[PDB]
Amino acid sequence: LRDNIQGITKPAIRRLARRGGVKRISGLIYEETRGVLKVFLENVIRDAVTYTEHAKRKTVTAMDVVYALKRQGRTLYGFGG
Amino acid sequence: DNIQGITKPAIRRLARRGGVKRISGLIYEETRGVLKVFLENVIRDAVTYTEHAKRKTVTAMDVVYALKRQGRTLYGFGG
Amino acid sequence: KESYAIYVYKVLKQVHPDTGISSKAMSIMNSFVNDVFERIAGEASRLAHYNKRSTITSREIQTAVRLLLPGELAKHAVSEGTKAVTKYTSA
Amino acid sequence: KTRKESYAIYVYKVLKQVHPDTGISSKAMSIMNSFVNDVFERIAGEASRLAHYNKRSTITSREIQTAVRLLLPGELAKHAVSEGTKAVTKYTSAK
Amino acid sequence: KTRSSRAGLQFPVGRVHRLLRKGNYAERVGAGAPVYLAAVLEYLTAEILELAGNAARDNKKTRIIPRHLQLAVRNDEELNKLLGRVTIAQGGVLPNIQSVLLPK
Amino acid sequence: KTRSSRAGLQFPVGRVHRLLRKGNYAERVGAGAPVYLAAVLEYLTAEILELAGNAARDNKKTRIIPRHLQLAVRNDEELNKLLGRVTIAQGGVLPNIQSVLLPKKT
Amino acid sequence: YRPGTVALREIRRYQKSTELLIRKLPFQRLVREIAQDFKTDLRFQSSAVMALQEASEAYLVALFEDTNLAAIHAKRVTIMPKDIQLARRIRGERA
Amino acid sequence: KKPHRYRPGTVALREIRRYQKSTELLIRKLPFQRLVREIAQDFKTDLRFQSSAVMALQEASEAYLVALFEDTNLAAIHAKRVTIMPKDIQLARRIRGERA
DNA sequence: TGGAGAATCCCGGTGCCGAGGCCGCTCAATTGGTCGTAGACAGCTCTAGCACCGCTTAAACGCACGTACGCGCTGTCCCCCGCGTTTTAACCGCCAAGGGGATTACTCCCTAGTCTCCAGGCACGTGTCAGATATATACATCCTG
DNA sequence: CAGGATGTATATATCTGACACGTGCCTGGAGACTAGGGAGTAATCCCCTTGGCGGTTAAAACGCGGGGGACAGCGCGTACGTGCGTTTAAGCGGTGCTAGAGCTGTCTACGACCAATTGAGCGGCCTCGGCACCGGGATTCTCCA
Repeated sequence: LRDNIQGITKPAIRRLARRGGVKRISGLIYEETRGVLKVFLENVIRDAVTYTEHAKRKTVTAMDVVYALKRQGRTLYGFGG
Repeated sequence: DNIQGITKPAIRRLARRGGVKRISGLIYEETRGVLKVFLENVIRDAVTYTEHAKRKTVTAMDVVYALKRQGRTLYGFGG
Repeated sequence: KESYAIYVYKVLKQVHPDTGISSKAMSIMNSFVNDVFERIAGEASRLAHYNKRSTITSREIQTAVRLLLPGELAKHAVSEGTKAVTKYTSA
Repeated sequence: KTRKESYAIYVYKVLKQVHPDTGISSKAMSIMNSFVNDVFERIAGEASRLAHYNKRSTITSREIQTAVRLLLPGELAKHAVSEGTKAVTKYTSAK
Repeated sequence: KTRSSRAGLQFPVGRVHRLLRKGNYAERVGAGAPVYLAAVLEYLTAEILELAGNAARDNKKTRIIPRHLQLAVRNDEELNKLLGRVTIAQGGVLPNIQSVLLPK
Repeated sequence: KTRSSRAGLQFPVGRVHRLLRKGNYAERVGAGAPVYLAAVLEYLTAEILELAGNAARDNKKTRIIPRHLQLAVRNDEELNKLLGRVTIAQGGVLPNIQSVLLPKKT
Repeated sequence: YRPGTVALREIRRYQKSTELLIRKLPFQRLVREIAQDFKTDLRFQSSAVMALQEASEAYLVALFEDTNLAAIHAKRVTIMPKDIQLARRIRGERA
Repeated sequence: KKPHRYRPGTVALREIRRYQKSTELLIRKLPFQRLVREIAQDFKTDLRFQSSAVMALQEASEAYLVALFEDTNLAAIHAKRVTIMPKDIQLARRIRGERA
């Protein structure tokens, strides 16, 4: 179909690493970083879809996602209410 | 004084199990320090577990739940 | 003062009928089964608490084992459990 | 129609208590709301855990100050048990 | 009158009581437990809000933004110790640059 | 009759039922929830002594030491991902040496 | 051509900022096309997809900061994906 | 030479194989007992200990140290080295979340 | 060294929409009473922890030396950084439509709770054989040749 | 390549105490029975999610040139490593003991259950000013001659 994961771009990755505080970045880290973000999205989104499916819902509200990052202890604030 | 009782050949044996050939001379005392920090945290949770239920001794159950609180849960001693 | 000795012992006799188990390994086994018990029951309790459904039943614990175990073992355990509950509701 | 239960105006009162010239935001109000019931969940669940250790159905002030021993750093925890004992003595001294 | 005024508190003894009642953490409760819970949440909210007010007042700000509470938590050691595994929404990142990457 | 025999399972459904009743998870418990509990735990321990019996079989012993438990958990990738944060008592560490650790040129 | 200092200049530009870094519509199409696997014709909410945004940003800058310290231990200012491999090994995601 | 002398590294390989083979006790347990009693009366005196308790903390410390030492070892190979430095274990403690 | 310019900080006006504040209604909070049931405490039982004592003995301790690995230096090459033009596609504001979340209303099932009977599960006793230990032998390494 | 030289896998002789089986007494497990509210199911309505197009314009893609970092190699210093003799106190056996954890029993007060009572609290709607945004000047520092 399409590329989608290549929809995010390399200057976005330089911004993200620039918040982390680097100077020099290799050009081959991008595909591997995209794969890391893909499998992190797998590990949250699977809990998200079964949490949606449990309560007769086909629409993901914010609160079960707060529970999804709560599940592996990476809890997020400002959306649980 | 007795923190130094955890001896240098024991750290060598621990390194041989962990997977190391070559060790540095400055390793062992700071390893004893960070190990001491680990038993500091574990022993604080164990002593407040002991003191909460009115006993003046520490069994194995409460230190298992102390490591459960710390996320380092251990089998073979109940719980 | 109860334990999980003889159910797991005859489970071992059913799977591997010609082996034994020491007391330390049985303590490992007992601590394992009660550990996964309180983990899966705490997730079931959270699942009941979350969507104001104050009754715990088969669909909620099915979702709880969807969350707990990873994929392949999750589908295998879920399928075996629903065939067990279908056998129970038939009997 | 239904009652969206929150903790907003109460820490608005404590905010006007401590700093009389500062405002709040709704987004900041959401981190405050999520933070306070998150600490409520851990403190009450761990109090339940200590209730189940001692095989008692009765829960009180003492396992919750034991939970302040557990899930808090030390000096903040001993300030917290001082505050909790002060508040509960002010309550229990009310004739 | 009410139990908040009887305990000299702002956090609700009655609502914290009712939440912990139907949150079925235990079968029965004493009287001092919701008072204690209201006290400790009052202290933690007051401490974090005091640090947020300080972080607002050195940045000449009067409306509290998530950047200010991120400054409140991440620049204080026991708040790092207790708020360790969280994510702060729209809060930025603590500035920390290694001296190796600094020029000359 | 027993609900374990009625469901064809092995763990006691009534014991699981009252332990989950008095472990205050909820004040209402459904019918098939302890049946589902017993089924999933018996499946899990079936794999555990499956791998433990195999590890004892390739170690020419018939009594299982927790070393066989350790090679049971740490060799299955899915089960290691599940329970890998749990320390197994007197389990030891697997033989794992890197290729740049042993001497070269044979 | 002005070398080097513009990197630290945008370091200081991005460490004070609070805005979002991944552009949101590629991420929106990404979560649509990965949620097409689990359950088709599935629906979302805006607050939920910003929650995935915030979680992904926090995890990724934690990863990049640990990568920076791996590179400093490597006596390099250039980051290389074996530092990513070490940082994922540290969290136990690999082993 | 006339006396046999094994070259260094080979007997290190022998010890890592010999110690990954077995599950025998590693840290000597009565100095550990003196250590926990030292910490115990450092906090609050006249405290007693159980044997199963003291082997529980001993085995927990064994597990924490072998995991930390394997991680700092692989960090030392990552630093293009075969020796562990203290800065390797500083990176291990910082990166694993135990320090910051 | 001196000077050009590129961004950052500060400075001023403004306009807005986000926060403050007041208001009316109602649902949870509170006042009061009861009854029983875990909790508090005391008295007894007894287990498990505590603690000296010697003896053989594995294991820690200490030192020599040497080697091969840690670490600084240097040189080279090409990999990203940084700039600029062209291209890309995303923001926002707008308008349409409907699927599905959220709430209400009814009914019945099944699960809480008591009572009663009973058998499986657990404390206790046991005799025995898998596995720990022992010593002689093949074998699979490594080191100088 | 290659020979000898040692640590280690294997092999049976033997011994012991944990491991699994047997007994029965007993407290949960199950059958029977009642009842009531939690939730299944259905119907209504309305937020709110998705789709989509066009002007604007900020941001991405690609090319080019170079200089600084990544890496290969090298050379020299000493740090543990290996192996010997040396010194230490762990470890098993054995026993006295005493201190506090656990079981039993009984009174009691306090907290769940129920009804009734009402204002704290929470959505709804109005108002203003703090701060983001547009625009412009003062201030730093960085790199070139």
